[PDB]
Amino acid sequence: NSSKCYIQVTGMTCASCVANIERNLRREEGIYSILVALMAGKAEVRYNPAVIQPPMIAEFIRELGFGATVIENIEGR
Ligand SMILES: [Cu+2]
Repeated sequence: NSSKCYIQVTGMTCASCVANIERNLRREEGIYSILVALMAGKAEVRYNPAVIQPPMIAEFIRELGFGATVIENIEGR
């Protein structure tokens, strides 16, 4: 079933961006949860990688939004 990946957006607390991004994503294209975690300062989309593609789901966010660095991992303290 649908898995997730993390994505760092170049300007999380721009604001509005994220409302738009919910509107972009929850439309369609293999998503079964949107990213957002602007509260921390990042994105975590839950999707299927077959329809859209892991590069593609990140990459798309560049052209309409902002620099979207993909992170198929999470670690820190
Ligand atoms: Cu913005």
